[PDB]
Amino acid sequence: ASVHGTTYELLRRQGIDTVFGNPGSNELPFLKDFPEDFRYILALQEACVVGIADGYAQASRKPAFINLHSAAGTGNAMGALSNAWNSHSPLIVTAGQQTRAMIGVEALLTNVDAANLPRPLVKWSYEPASAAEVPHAMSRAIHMASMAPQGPVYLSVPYDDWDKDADPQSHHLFDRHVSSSVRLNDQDLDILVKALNSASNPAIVLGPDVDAANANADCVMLAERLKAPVWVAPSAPRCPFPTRHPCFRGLMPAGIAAISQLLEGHDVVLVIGAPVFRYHQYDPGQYLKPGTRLISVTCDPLEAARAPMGDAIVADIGAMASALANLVEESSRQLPTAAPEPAKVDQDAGRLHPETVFDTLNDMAPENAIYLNESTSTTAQMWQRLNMRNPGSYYFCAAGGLGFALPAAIGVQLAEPERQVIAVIGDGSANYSISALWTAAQYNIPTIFVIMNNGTYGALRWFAGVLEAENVPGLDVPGIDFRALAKGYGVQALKADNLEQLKGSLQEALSAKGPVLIEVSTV
Amino acid sequence: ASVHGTTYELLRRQGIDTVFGNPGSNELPFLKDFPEDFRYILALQEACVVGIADGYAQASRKPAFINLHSAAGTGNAMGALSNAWNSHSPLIVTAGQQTRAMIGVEALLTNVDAANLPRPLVKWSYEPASAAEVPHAMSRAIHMASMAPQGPVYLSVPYDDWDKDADPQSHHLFDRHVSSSVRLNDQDLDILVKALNSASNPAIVLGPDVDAANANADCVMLAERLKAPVWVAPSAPRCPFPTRHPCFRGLMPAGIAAISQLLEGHDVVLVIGAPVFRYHQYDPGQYLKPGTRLISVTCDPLEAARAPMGDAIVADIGAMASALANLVEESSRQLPTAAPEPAKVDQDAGRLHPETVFDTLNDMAPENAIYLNESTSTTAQMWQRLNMRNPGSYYFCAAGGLGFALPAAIGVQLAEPERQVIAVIGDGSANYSISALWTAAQYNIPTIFVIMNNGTYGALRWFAGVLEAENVPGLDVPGIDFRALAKGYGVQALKADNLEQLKGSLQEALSAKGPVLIEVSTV
Amino acid sequence: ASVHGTTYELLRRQGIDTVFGNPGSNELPFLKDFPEDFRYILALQEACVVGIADGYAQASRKPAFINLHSAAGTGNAMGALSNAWNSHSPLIVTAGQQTRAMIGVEALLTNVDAANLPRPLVKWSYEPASAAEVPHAMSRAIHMASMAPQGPVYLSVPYDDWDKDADPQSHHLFDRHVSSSVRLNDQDLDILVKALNSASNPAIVLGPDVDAANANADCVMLAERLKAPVWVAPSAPRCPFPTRHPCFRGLMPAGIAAISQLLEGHDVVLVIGAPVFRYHQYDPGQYLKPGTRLISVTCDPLEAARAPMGDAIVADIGAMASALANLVEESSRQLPTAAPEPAKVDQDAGRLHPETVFDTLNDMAPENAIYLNESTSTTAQMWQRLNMRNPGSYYFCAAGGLGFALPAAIGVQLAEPERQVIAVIGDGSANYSISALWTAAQYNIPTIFVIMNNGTYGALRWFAGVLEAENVPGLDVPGIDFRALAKGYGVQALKADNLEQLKGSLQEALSAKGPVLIEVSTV
Ligand SMILES: COP(=O)(O)[C@@](O)(c1ccccc1)c1sc(CCOP(=O)(O)OP(=O)(O)O)c(C)[n+]1Cc1cnc(C)nc1N
Ligand SMILES: COP(=O)(O)[C@@](O)(c1ccccc1)c1sc(CCOP(=O)(O)OP(=O)(O)O)c(C)[n+]1Cc1cnc(C)nc1N
Ligand SMILES: COP(=O)(O)[C@@](O)(c1ccccc1)c1sc(CCOP(=O)(O)OP(=O)(O)O)c(C)[n+]1Cc1cnc(C)nc1N
Ligand SMILES: COP(=O)(O)[C@@](O)(c1ccccc1)c1sc(CCOP(=O)(O)OP(=O)(O)O)c(C)[n+]1Cc1cnc(C)nc1N
Ligand SMILES: [Cl-]
Ligand SMILES: [Cl-]
Ligand SMILES: [Cl-]
Ligand SMILES: [Cl-]
Ligand SMILES: [Cl-]
Ligand SMILES: [Cl-]
Ligand SMILES: [Cl-]
Ligand SMILES: [Cl-]
Ligand SMILES: [Mg+2]
Ligand SMILES: [Mg+2]
Ligand SMILES: [Mg+2]
Repeated sequence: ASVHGTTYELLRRQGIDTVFGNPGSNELPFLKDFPEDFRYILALQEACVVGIADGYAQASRKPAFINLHSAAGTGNAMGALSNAWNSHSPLIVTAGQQTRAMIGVEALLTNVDAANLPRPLVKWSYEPASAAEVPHAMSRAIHMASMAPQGPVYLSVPYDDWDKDADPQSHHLFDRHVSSSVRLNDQDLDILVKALNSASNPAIVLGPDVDAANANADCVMLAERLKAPVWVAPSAPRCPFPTRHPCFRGLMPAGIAAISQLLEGHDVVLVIGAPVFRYHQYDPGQYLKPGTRLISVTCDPLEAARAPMGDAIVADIGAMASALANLVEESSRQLPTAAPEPAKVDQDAGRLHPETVFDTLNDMAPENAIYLNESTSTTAQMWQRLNMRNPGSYYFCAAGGLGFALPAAIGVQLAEPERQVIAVIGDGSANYSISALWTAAQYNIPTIFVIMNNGTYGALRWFAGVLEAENVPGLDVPGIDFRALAKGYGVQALKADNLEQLKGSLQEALSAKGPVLIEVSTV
Repeated sequence: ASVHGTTYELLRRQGIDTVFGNPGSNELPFLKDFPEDFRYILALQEACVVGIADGYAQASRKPAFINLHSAAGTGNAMGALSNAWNSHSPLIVTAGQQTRAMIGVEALLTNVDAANLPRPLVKWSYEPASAAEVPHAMSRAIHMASMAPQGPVYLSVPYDDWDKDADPQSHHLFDRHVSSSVRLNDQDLDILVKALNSASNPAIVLGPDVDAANANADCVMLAERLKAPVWVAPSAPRCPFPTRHPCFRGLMPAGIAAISQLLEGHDVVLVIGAPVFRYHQYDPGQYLKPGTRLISVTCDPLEAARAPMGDAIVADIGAMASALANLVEESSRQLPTAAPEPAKVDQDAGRLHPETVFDTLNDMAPENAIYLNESTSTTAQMWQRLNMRNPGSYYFCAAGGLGFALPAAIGVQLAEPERQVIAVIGDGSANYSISALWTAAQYNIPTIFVIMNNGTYGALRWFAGVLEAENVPGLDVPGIDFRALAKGYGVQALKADNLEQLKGSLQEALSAKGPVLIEVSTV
Repeated sequence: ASVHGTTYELLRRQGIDTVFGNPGSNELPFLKDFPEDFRYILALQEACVVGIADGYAQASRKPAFINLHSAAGTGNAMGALSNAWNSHSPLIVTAGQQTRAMIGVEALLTNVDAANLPRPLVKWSYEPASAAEVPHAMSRAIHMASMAPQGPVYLSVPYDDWDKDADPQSHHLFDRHVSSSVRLNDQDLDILVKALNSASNPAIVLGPDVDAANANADCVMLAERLKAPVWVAPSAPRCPFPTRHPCFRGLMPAGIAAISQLLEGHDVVLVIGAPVFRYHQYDPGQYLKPGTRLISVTCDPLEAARAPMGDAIVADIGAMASALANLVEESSRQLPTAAPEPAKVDQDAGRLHPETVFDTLNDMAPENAIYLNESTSTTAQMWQRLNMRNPGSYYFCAAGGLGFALPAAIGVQLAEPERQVIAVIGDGSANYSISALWTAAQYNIPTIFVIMNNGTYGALRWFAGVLEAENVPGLDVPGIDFRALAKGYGVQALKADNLEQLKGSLQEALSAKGPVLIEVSTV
């Protein structure tokens, strides 16, 4: 059989049925004769292609397959890959290379030194030494992306390889099963369980890999048994816990001193599925105060190595959460009391306070809604004001790279057709990957986009005021008409200049059969 | 406290008491005021430094710490690093850099682009952005080297850093424990156990990570329960099984077709602690024959991803071996019958056949001897003729890089003072790291070196003959006097030109209190 | 024709007729049927292979060709590559790779991520995408090594490529001529000349690229016209000026403040063929004093970019030196007076002072001898006491990496059979590449090796004393018998324990027909 035929049989046998892409000449011999059991999803720029695939992979909890054009396409997507690395997203990134005969002379569209291009943002990066090796290299890419800690991988394939004969022993690849569903040995697990059973004032901190594992319900059982307060680790890419459960204490601020203060007085802090810790602002102080010991369970050896404090165990988050939740004793301590509901801030008949926007969303959205956040000055308020009861309900750029939420919302909605997706995106952030709107229109993927228009890079003004940095250029973004941009890409465009208009426009968007953008005038 | 003082406290708290090194100006601020509870082991060239450390780490089953001089020192050791990568050896390699004030002008002894120098032969490679970061970077190095899959790491440190002030919060680093002692979840382990119990004709294949884990006894119990034959995987860097146990079937030849023929008729093949597979010669054919299913247990995701056939599980070898050995049923089939003794080859009163040398070592050496092999044309006969009953009894260059066994034998002997080390090394292989002899002399480490002098690169001549490659230059190495080389570096020098001389020289070497080299005249 | 045939034709047409190597299986298909118009020079370890080739290239002023074994062989040579980078040595380094069909499974002897292995120490590094590309890739390597600034390059070739068919269009590669023999345009060159003519007290500083270009005599003319003192730039790899010419002022100390003080009072300083500057010790101060302007002519953009002061011109050193020498006016100022003769140090009938050794060599050696220096505590005295009248008379490790001079002296002697080579090497330095001696014995290359045995790493003890660094381990190297090491590799061994013995052994060595090692007992 041909390399083309063998590779599509490997893909289907490993459960792949969708290709996310932006095409070019070096990819045509791969894409021709596209099989009837696969679908292709086009986007207009490569940051958007990768963002869409990333949201699909995160929500589906399975690998996503991507096809890009040589160095130009790969390079246009490297900001997107920065986020995917931080979220442990299982992305199989393929890129077409020039014919083997013209690589040496560096013809136009030759990807020079191709395996080095995406580094350091990938787990594995490779160009095969021969056409017959291509199916084996694809098998390696599928398993490197899928094994814990999951992450993006890169395969460059010369366009002349596809029509050649495959290795006849390639069939052994098709049904390979590789497992990393492992947990701590019985003896040492009993030691950890004893340490939790005897803690006087335990606390729990959960990160994005809990939600990726669907370990949310087991972490609820664990926190109930231990009667422990639960926080989400800073700069949170996902939501790992029901936000109105009595044990929940919210999003930790991303500062050294702020976190040591929250943890003071807790004798044992158990961190599950997070780096220790993803700080942001510089807030110098102690990493931990006297009398607190920390124990981290992580799927990633790089996270375990770099923590400046505590013990660590490297294992699968699903397997570990389930074991712990079923082994710990039921403590007779008092259950934590729920956090108070947020205050309703004053709102006049003019521009909307962000707080008003989140309270309105919470009143009106379905219980199984999925939110995405790229409104960078309003994140603390968002986490306080949205009740998220289910897994897979929140996504935020994992490496802080803007251009994620708009495309990712489209892929999430494709993966979860029965759950309404609502992306809350700032006016500055919207521009980075604006062309992704076209894919939602073309494939009728009914995502709702809420644009928070305050006229400025708000979060930057705030950091500057703090730093006392004066006379800084480039902080304001006046003169962008988001309803016209939505029209430009075929997406229905509504406005909200006051509270009554926000309520009406949201009612309509919830009832719509296609995607909808709402431009909100914010203070 | 200084960066110097903090760093030596981190090392001691993590169990390190020995520095393997070759010094220079950029390392003087690290090495000054050397602590009285540490020991420094000097070698005369950097391939020797790293080989010594590598044998010490493999035999001790714990990390080894190395200090080299900038780019020149690091570069001289990069062949050594190739072996260490393939053996999963936990090596912490440090190198001194120029003072930060002269890095930019590229003064003499500046390590340019330092973190890139040792790649791709290391798990992690780094240069800190400030002096106060040095202790944290050293903690990351220690844990990255020690976590499964174990391996070498690299840290570059500007010489002006050591006298600067350390951060008081570095104390949290000292007692961090990180575990990767994990096994497959109960539900999936029970499925595996059922498959082994149901097999009609199972076989087992063991690799070097069994011996690294001290899982040898558990594998013996597993084989006895399943009544299964046991092979060692090809290109073997270590010995994972007692070589005269009735189940033992020997070293697999390092060829695709050869291995599929051996495994014919076996319905389930369980591989533990090996790559699938480390082939050498090109022996094209089937990876497996029909009706053989393969299941691999490996500590290395890179091995699991690249296997061209079978299922895989990524976990700790010690943990998985113990669990399987204790859970499988006792089979009603008959135990394999032991391999017969090899035949004695005819030997006259002149130059020694390799077979005679191995039979003589087997008759005379202690039952707890430790052997090293770098006699490249005689490996199959070595494996047939030495009875190795105990763990930690054999080492061979894991990446096939010559210059390993001579220095490594010195490090193994330093780690295991109560077990006699005997290194069997070819005349060509002896020269790559010849200056290592000095270190055995200076520290009185009583390794025995058996030089197999056939006058040639024998393995190469054999390869050329198979390919019928004619008129190849550089295959012979006449005119080396190994007794004079030994005297040059202060090591006692004996000869063996016939069988009676060999028996006499071996008896003496076994009785000796210092290192001894024996130059053997072989056919 | 085959790739093998076409590649050897390209090599001979581009003037290459010697292969320096250490062989293995991945290289057998390249080395078989070795052509009658080529010669193979074998060395026992790869640091030695590359050092031999490096001395040969430097003395011959032409590229040298190297063949190594996969990653193990390449890695063993990377300290040698560090020096070659700093000396701008035109080295074409080839390494054999596994067959294409087993690269993906990572069989033994697979060079993983091969092109990244030697970085950052090479100008260009590559693995071809097909067998037919191999001749074009070799043509790229040859020209990249030879173009200004010259330097080392790396090519990895799968062993199955050689027997494959070459493209007939590869014939266009054979006679390609590439020139970088350029100089500054006439208008700007006239501006530079007027500045030199108008200077009241000019000085000149020369570096190794003057000697590589054979620009030495043009620099003498320039100095005589301008009536200018001449210094050699610090950490000098070569000698660019006659050491007893009246303008010569000697080797500059490798310190920032030392150099600005030497140049004080000179209104214009012209640097030719050196980095600005290769400092070593940290000697902080002014880069230049206020009344001094500096102008650098260099063949390397990396040198021009990193200079912390002065104007620069990037051009060919031969072409620029000739132009300047013939355009400048004859000044009416006084020619500098010659440095006085060094004083004779007191010497008893016991161990030799280094000064005595150099005075004796100067008295007895031919006027066209070639010296190599790896006696690291004696360099300043060597430069004062040896009259070197001719080009190509001195070599010193360009990156400070020990293990250069012993092999390089063999390659220089191979390149210049009618000039006596005398390598002055310390007892510590001798061990790094000791096995190189065998190549001098086997090919009867009559280098004289003078071992300076002071029992210690002397330069390190000096550096430690300056730092007041105490309790430093590893500074002494007792117990090495260099006459026995010489005998081990077949090289005649003489001793010199006092002045009368030194005079005798030198007279003998000068008369010898093979290589000779003299072990000198120094203070
Ligand atoms: C035959 O087309 P190719 O050789 O594939 C292409 O690479 C190309 C480049 C330069 C000149 C001609 C074609 C082209 S041309 C091309 C179509 C552009 O269409 P557009 O509507 O702009 O003009 P036209 O073709 O209708 O006149 C694409 C998508 N590509 C691939 C591509 C994808 N993504 C990125 C970032 N860069 C790329 N070059
Ligand atoms: C203080 O802000 P920072 O720490 O600089 C920023 O990096 C950031 C990231 C994540 C969370 C909060 C801030 C942010 S936030 C930010 C402004 C986004 O403005 P937007 O109008 O979307 O929301 P808001 O701030 O008004 O509520 C920018 C430009 N950046 C820098 C940036 C630039 N270009 C790209 C591709 N990614 C980036 N992150
Ligand atoms: C003050 O010495 P440094 O600045 O450390 C050194 O790098 C050096 C280099 C060039 C000139 C002067 C010193 C030197 S000089 C040196 C000692 C050589 O001793 P040797 O006995 O050869 O001569 P001497 O000093 O007694 O006259 C060493 C080990 N080093 C470090 C070093 C270690 N390993 C390797 C591969 N290369 C190296 N250069
Ligand atoms: C068929 O041999 P190959 O596949 O070429 C070789 O790589 C090898 C490795 C492991 C096992 C068997 C052979 C071998 S075996 C070998 C000869 C060693 O001769 P020695 O005299 O030590 O033993 P013998 O063969 O006579 O019994 C060489 C030079 N190589 C290549 C080589 C060169 N330089 C360095 C740094 N490392 C290397 N491995
Ligand atoms: Cl267990
Ligand atoms: Cl809707
Ligand atoms: Cl490298
Ligand atoms: Cl379990
Ligand atoms: Cl003994
Ligand atoms: Cl490569
Ligand atoms: Cl001109
Ligand atoms: Cl002579
Ligand atoms: Mg804004
Ligand atoms: Mg031999
Ligand atoms: Mg010395």
